[PDB]
Amino acid sequence: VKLQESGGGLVQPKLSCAASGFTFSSYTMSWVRQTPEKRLEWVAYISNGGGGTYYPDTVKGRFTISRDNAKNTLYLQMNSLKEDTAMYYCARPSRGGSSYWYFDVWGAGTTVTVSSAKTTPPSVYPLAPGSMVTLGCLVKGYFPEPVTVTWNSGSLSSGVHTFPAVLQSDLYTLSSSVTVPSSTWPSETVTCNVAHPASSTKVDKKIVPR
Amino acid sequence: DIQMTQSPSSLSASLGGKVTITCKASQDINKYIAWYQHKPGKGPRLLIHYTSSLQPGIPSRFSGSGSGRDYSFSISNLEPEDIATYYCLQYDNLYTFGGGTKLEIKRADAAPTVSIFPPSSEQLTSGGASVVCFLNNFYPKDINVKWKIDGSERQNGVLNSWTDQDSKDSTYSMSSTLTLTKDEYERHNSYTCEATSPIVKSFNRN
Repeated sequence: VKLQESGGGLVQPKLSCAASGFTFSSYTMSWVRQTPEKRLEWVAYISNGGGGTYYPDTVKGRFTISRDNAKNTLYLQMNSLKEDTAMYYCARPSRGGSSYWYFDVWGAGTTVTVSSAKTTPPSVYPLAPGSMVTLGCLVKGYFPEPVTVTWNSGSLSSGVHTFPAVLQSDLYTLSSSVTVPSSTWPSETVTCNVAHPASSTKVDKKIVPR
Repeated sequence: DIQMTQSPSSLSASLGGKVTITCKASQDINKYIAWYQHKPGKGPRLLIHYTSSLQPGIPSRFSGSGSGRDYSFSISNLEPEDIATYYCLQYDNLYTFGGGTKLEIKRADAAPTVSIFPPSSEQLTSGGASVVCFLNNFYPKDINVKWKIDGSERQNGVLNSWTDQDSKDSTYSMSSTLTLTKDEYERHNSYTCEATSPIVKSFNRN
């Protein structure tokens, strides 16, 4: 049982959710969003038969929830966006029927950015130093959020610190550090992997000494 | 639209202690309340439904209680893994999440591990010069970085970023970036970040 969502992206002032593993026609559906603040918010509700739809006041009129039971998919159409910038989840209630049930399955989430700025890929710079060693790489001048940083495709997982992006308008900068035993670097190869989906850019940068 | 008042928005507690969050609804919600835990990078995780019904797999240290308008959620024998954000959700009639409650766990003071990094060659040939300082695995979160170029304090061009509390360490990490042009970078030799008796790390453009 999974919910797979489809973007999503950047817009200056329609999402889909594909369901499998359960009987979609028997459950209601909802959209939830997570603000850049740590705040969770219910955004739309649809019933089993798509005849019921409800929205909160902070979004009513601009959003329209819909479903296609034939293809086990849910949709959300968003218009006149503003501080609607958030990550959007499709959530499924824990039980069948048109009664309201707490959510028990969540999609991975797709981000929606509403800004009067334009997509910029990051410039990715390696941080090599001039017991254990700390390395880093700097992800500079991109827009919008988010970016994914990993080390050795994800295999270095302990001792990794990825710092929250800071907007020195109108661009984000982020940095990431990894700590490894002495000699495993530079003997082995350490590469930071960065992905910026809103610009379809992906860099791998090896950390070279000196 | 039913309104949920979660409180407090943020909590600090000792290891092994107990903590308690309350949600207050704008009408009777008839025990149709749930509690979720959210960890950065993970989808929301359900802890309690129908006020006090624990989920399978949820430790008995989590508990809920309440009726009508007043509800409470508690975590006892606090563990480092319990560092997250917690939300209530009424589903009596439609849905309303509470405001959220970030939880931090106290611990013994820790000095940061500091490292300084010169600008990379790629950035230099493109006209820029960012010097990066990491202050890793320290406690508590209040710390200060001072940048010195050739022995003199430099204040313009610094951007700072803290991580959230570590779920296994209870420490914090912080990153400080000094950005100069490549032009002003090449006119000086010694670069220093001091973390506040301070901890100093430097390099010289040889």
